[PDB]
Amino acid sequence: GCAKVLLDHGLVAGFRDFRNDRAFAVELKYFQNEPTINIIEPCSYDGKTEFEWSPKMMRRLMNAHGIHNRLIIYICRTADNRIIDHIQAVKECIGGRGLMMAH
Amino acid sequence: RRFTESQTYPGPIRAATPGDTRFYMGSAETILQENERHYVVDDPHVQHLVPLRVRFKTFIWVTSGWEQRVQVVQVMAQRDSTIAELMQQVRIENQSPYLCTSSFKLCIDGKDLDELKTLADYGIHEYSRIDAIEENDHLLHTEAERLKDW
Amino acid sequence: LSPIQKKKQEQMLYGVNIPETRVMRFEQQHPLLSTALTQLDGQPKGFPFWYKKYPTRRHAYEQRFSVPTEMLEGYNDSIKKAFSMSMMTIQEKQFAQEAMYMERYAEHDFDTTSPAVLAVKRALKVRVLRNHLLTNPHNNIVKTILANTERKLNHTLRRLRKVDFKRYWEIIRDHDVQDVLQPPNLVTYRQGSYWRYDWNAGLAISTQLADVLDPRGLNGCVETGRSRSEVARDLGLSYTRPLQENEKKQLSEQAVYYERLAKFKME
Amino acid sequence: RRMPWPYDLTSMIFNQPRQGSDKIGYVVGTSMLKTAVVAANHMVYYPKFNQRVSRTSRFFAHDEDLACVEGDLVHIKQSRKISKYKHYYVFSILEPNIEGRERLKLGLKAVPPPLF
Amino acid sequence: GGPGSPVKGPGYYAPPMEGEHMRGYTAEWRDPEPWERKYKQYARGQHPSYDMVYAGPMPEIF
Amino acid sequence: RQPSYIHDKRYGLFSNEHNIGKSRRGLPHITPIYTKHMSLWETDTDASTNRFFRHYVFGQREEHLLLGRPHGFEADQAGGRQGDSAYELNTDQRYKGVPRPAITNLHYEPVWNQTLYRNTAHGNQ
Amino acid sequence: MLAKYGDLTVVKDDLTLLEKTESYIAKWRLNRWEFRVPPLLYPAVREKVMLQQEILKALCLNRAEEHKHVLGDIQIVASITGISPESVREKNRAW
Amino acid sequence: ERGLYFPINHRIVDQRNTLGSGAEEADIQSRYRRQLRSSFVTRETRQTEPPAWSRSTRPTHFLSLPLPARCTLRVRVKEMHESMIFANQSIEPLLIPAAKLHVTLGVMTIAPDVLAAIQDCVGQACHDTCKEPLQLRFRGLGTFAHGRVLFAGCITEAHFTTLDTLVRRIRRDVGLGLGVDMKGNPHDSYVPHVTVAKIRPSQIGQFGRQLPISMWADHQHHDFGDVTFNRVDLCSMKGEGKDGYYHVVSSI
Amino acid sequence: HDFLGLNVVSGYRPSLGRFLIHCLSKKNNISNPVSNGRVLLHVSTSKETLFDYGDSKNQVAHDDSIYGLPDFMYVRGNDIFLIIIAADNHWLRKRQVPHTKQLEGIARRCSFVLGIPFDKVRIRNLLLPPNYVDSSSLRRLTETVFDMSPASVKEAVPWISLYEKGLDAQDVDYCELEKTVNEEEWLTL
Amino acid sequence: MRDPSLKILRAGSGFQQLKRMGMPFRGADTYSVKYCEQGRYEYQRYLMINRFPSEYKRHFLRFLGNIRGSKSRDAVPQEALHWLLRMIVDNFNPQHVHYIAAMRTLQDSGELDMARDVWKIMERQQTWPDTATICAYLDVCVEAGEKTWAVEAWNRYCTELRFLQAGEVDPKPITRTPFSLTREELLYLPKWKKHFDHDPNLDVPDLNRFNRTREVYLRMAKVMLASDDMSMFEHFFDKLQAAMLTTPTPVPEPPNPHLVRRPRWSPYEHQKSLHHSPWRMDNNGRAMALGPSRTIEGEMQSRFFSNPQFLVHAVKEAVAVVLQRHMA
RNA sequence: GUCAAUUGUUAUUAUUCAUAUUAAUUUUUUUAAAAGUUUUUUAAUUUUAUAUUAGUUUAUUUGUUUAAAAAAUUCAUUAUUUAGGAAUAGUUAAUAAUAAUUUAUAAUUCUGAUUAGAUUUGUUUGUUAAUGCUAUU
Repeated sequence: GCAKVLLDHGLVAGFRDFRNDRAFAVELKYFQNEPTINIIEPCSYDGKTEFEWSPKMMRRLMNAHGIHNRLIIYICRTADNRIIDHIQAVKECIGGRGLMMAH
Repeated sequence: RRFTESQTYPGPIRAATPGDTRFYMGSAETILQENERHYVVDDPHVQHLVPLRVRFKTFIWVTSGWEQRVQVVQVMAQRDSTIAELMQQVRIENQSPYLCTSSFKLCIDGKDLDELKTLADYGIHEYSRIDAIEENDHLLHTEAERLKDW
Repeated sequence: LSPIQKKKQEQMLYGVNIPETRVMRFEQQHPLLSTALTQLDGQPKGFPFWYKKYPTRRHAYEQRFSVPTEMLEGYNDSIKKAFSMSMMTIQEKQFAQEAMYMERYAEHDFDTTSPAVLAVKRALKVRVLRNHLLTNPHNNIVKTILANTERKLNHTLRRLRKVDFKRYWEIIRDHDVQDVLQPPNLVTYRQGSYWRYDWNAGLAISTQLADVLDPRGLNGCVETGRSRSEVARDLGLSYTRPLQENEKKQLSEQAVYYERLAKFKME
Repeated sequence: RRMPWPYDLTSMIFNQPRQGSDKIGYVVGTSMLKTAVVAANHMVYYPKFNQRVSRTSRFFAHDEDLACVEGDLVHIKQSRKISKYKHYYVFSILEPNIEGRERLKLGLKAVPPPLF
Repeated sequence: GGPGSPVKGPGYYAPPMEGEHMRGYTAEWRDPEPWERKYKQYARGQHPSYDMVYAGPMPEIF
Repeated sequence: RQPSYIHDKRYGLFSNEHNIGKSRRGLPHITPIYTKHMSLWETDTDASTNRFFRHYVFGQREEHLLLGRPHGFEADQAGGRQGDSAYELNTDQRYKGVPRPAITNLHYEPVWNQTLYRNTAHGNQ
Repeated sequence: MLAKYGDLTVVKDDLTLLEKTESYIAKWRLNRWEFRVPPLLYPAVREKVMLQQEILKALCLNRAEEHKHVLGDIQIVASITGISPESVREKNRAW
Repeated sequence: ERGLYFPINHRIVDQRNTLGSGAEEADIQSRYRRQLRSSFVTRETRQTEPPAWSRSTRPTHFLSLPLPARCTLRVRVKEMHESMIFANQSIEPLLIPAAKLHVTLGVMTIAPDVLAAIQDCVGQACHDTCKEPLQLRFRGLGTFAHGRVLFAGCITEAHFTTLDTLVRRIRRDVGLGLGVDMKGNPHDSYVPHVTVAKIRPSQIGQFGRQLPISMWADHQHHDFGDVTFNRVDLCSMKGEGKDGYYHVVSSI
Repeated sequence: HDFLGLNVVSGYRPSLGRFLIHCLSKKNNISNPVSNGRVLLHVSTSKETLFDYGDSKNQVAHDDSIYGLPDFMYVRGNDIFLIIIAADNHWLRKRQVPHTKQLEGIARRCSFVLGIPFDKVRIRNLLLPPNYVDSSSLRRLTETVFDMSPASVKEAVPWISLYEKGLDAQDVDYCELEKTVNEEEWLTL
Repeated sequence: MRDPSLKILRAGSGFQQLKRMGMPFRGADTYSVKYCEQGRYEYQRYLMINRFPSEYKRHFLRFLGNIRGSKSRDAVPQEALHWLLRMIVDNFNPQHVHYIAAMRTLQDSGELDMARDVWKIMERQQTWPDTATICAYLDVCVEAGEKTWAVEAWNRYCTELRFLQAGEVDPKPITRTPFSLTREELLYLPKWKKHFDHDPNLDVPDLNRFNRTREVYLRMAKVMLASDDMSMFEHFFDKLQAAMLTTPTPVPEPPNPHLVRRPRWSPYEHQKSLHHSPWRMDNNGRAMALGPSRTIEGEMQSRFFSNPQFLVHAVKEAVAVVLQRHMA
């Protein structure tokens, strides 16, 4: 679901669910011979901690000193188990745990 | 007595006369371990061992002067028992030596109880008022009543 | 080794044959074969009629190299001896005993992950591993796998006993591998980690209680709050561990006290 | 700082009328009469680490018919004070240690003894 | 009144999987005036929008 | 801070003052107030609504570790869960437990729930 | 089973008793279906009996509501045509 | 300090005694905990109480698994019997004949057509279930009817699960299917047991209400050994020991 | 009551057996019900055995996916029909369809036991909808499998025209089952 | 250097927030306009609280104590209704004792409409009232004199009530096993299916066991008699008559100890004598010295009667209203 | 659904660590303060109930009318400090209104107990951008 979201934001060329249990393949996409994904980091460096995100804790991020700023992309796993980007996550105003960030 | 005078008819009419009924073990429950009942709504009735109240009279050494208080023993009574067993039955539940100092004949309202009879002939239930008189009821009026400290 | 454990090694020296359970199954299921097999007796038989007899190639252990005893008949006795269970290397003698025992407890004949099978497969290895280790006392390479095998032993046993204790008693009693099962210590037993292992395995609720202790008493009423016992008392059921004598004598006294009161206070 | 974490196993399975009303755990000790020692998990959540750990404790519960054999899963509840340390009663046993009854039926202890 | 609001609840009532009745599943939906043309277009989403997003710079004319 | 009307609804309307009337109360350690947002209650709310239940590693894990539910460190179901256990997979749980409460009918048939009194017949006409 | 309901009245068009019996079931509120379960039954059936009760409970509402408008559906004609709600049930397309 | 300043005996309240009269008129005394003794310490278990209208009628027939001889049950309980006639010779008129020891499952007040239908019914109720030869492991003695009966308490370990359905299987049928009275009419699980002792109604005046605790306090939780039962038997209790056993009129 | 699928538990398979007897009783004799257990045959040597072998709906899942299992087997003589109540499982369903080896496997085995000529054995199948029954099924059942004089159909089944259960869209694919590709026995069943 | 957004997005469950959750600039412009939209009490969600097994009964008694205790002298007749609400507001589902306690207390206080309000509340709470409760509301309906009420309540709840036929067995034994959870149901069914508060509709199956059907047709005929609708009264009272003679005696129901004052052991020796004061002869708890302030018929409840005696009593109960109908 | 925002002049680099601000002791007259409580017929009797001590980390828990004013209890779960760590002891449980010599062998403890050291157990502070560190009765 994450690659599905990053794809729709264009950070990756295109994923594919080979339906292999172990691993699927995602095509990176480069611009200016520089990878599109500058800084991508998993939210919880440890699995034991699973940080959840209020619909306001995300909304504060979109505003970098007064300008609605959708540069960074955060992925959230909703309670309904919908892998959703933080942008849509505030749209329908629902929270979820935080998987990773990318920008 | 309104509750009791009421349930007097369930005695016969609820269980004795109906030639048809059933009694269902399971969902026929008992008391809890939170020291109380649990709010269900029914019971026809039954009490095999009727708890009998037996009230006594014994003196206690108050700081000022001797005085006698009402030590009542609540004994479980077999509804088919003779009173001679009752007087025998009660003596072990004294819990205080000062109660059963000697023989005593149980009494109702001053009219003594006939031991060879059962509780059915006397018709004794819980609310029946059974005093208990020691042999020395004649004593304790004579000047050897009890020795106090002056 | 110990009296119980060495009892198996006796059956290893002269080996072990197929149990009749396999050879009788083959008959009551494939009548034309068993009629054909006992008809071709002694003759060099050019077709493997007994193929269904030995399904897995390792299910052949009576002779060497998993060469089925039936193939050898048409030859001279000199050959039938060279492959006898007598002339096996010890490394095979384990695989002869293993494939024999693991066959007995195999609920699924081809399976090698059934907790009964997986148990015996390591269980017998531990003995002959201990058999080796004590004889020549110092061999570090052997000692390490002894930790690896007991781990795969206990992980199998604590998982097995929940599946069926009946089979399970055979795995512990016959080989006396109980010593590795004995709880690691008091702390890991006091805090429950000895019991919580069944939880951390996932076989906590896997009993199918309909076999023993009909659940009509194991569940106190939620409406009422009655304890476990009261719902058995009201149903007339009894669920008591067979008492120790420690709890037996103290329970006799409790039952006699207020009767013993009728003894003492008649004086 | 270590703050009590109510959200846990026993909280999620059972509606607890108040805090820690009911508990669930393995029967660690049946040596004492009518008293099955149980080890259960009460959660503590670290806000600093943001990770929560389990601190397991020992509770006593009262089983009337001596129904609890070593190695059982019991669903106990709180109740009136029975002794200095018993305030629990074994409300129900979920998982009976079948061996424990059978290993006693043979005539042994319901569990092999510890090593140390 | 967001998502944490108490659930509004279902509308219909179909207890089983073995809910088999044709001529059903039609009972869920049972749908003068001088409306302004533009608005009846805009109300149905067929009308060409003009967001703030099509705004260039506000130029200094004076 | 959390409001105080949270206290009443969980325990009882005006349960506070009755508790205050205690002789030995508040000295030295008082019984503090149960002010916890209604969706964060330990007991009533399920996993899908209470976010804290959605914790896995020491939370839902032990459950599926007990129930036998095939569970992973992360998966498709709610909390570290992959597939149903043998029990859930085989047994019908529609009508097991508390019977379907009668007050549900109030929903589909709503004429029953009606304000008996005019809100203006309170003294504010 | 069969032996119980034994009184016989053959004077019944397929519709009359049904349409009549429907009306009583039509006015039925939901609580009418509360205690229809036979009490003393096994969890094997105390489950299965409740389910089958929900199916009938489902179908009655179907034959109640989906027929409820039908009377109105007939009445829409009467309110427009001015004829008996009975005769509409037989009027044709050519009509 | 040595004893509790207000021990449990001061931590008891009773509802029949009006709290506010027994507390606010004078001191009440009673051996309360004796009254609150759990049915586990006494082993007084609640068999189905028959409707009073059936209580005037006396049992005619009984369906019962007759105990197999040579089994560990007797040689343990006959060891108890000799141990009990040793303790009190008075128990010998009370004791149940060791010839008549058997599992008591059902009490029915029946004549032959009634016998035949059940003969088909239990001949089917077993065949509807087709159970394998039952094995019931007994352990722990207990009391019925306020002590007037002492029975072999049947633990629910070995095979009781497939069994107690048999009780409910016939009880549904013999009671409600066809018109056969029983003490436990409403589908009820009759506690199956072997009555080791039984006070006769005439003997109640001879020996008293309660069979003495001291007689069975020793083997209150004795382990009576699993016995394999294969044949259910319906019998009339009119005779005594016709073949060492009561008159047999059915089996399966 | 069962054919309409209202019997949500144990759906209509045993009742189907009764119907087939009734569909066959009125056919020849009212004194027909010779139920010597699972076999309910006719004796006129125009054999109409109504042998029901087992419960496909409730056994093909748990063991031995023996697709050949005819929930009912009704031989008409030369034609050897099989009536199988199709499993709700879209998966097991293709393990109820008898395969070519099973067809000629049974046919060459029924020719011996029943004396039917080897050439004229014409074995066929019929799978009803899983949980309910449809109106077309009853018709093509009483019209081809249990060949019935159409007038006697009204006699034996008066409510035939009154039947209205039409196949729900979800379960129209109850019939359109495809043979797995010969090289894909791993992935497909 | 670790991202500042992480340094915030990491500690979302920071103990500062924990205080604001309660786990252990400010003008009107900022607050959303959508605030004023929420209708009254829509903000509250459902609440399924489990209370202690004992405290289920204690809390009921205190409610049972106020309702049947409201009409003492001070508390308003309305008060009996206000205590029924405070229970329901706090999710204690109101049991049938708390219903009868209201209708009885309210009728005693001349409040008839309010006595119906308690009946609509249990019509709102969708609690099916048992026969004992059904007859209660009909009793106020008699004082209410409305045929329109009883006829309404008749169809809804007491439709299938049938007289105990001679062949039917007798008052049904208890069939409702108390709510017990097998471990399987406990571990796997969701929370909302494992909460049990005593719903009043749970024992209504067995609350009808003692077969008080006869008191129904009488109260209904009484209402038909009260509203001058005797055309209905005959059909009811006639149907009551024919069955009152042929059907057996309906087994009278023992008194519910929750409702009625069950007597309790007490030492009655420490009682003030009748002439405790010199000034007047007192009526002590033990013995009566002034006598009965009321002439008592001395008869037990109408349910304790025989099968015929009820019928002739039904005439007495009927004609007493014909008095009051005329007297009102 | 309206406020998270970091300011030391260093001194090869590694390593939170001298000289900074904030808040405190230094730091100073603008909040205390002395005795005799008081009734009452009885030399008496009614009414006059928790600051300041000494040493406690498995610890501290509660009211029948007193008052008010005209069947509610003695129990509990949790959380508990020492750098380098081993035993504890009028015992535990069951009887019971036993048990100065009943009955068990029990109970605590390395999941860190007991003794010893310091500390009165904290909706209270300060610092901060802040999980934190750092106080308080």
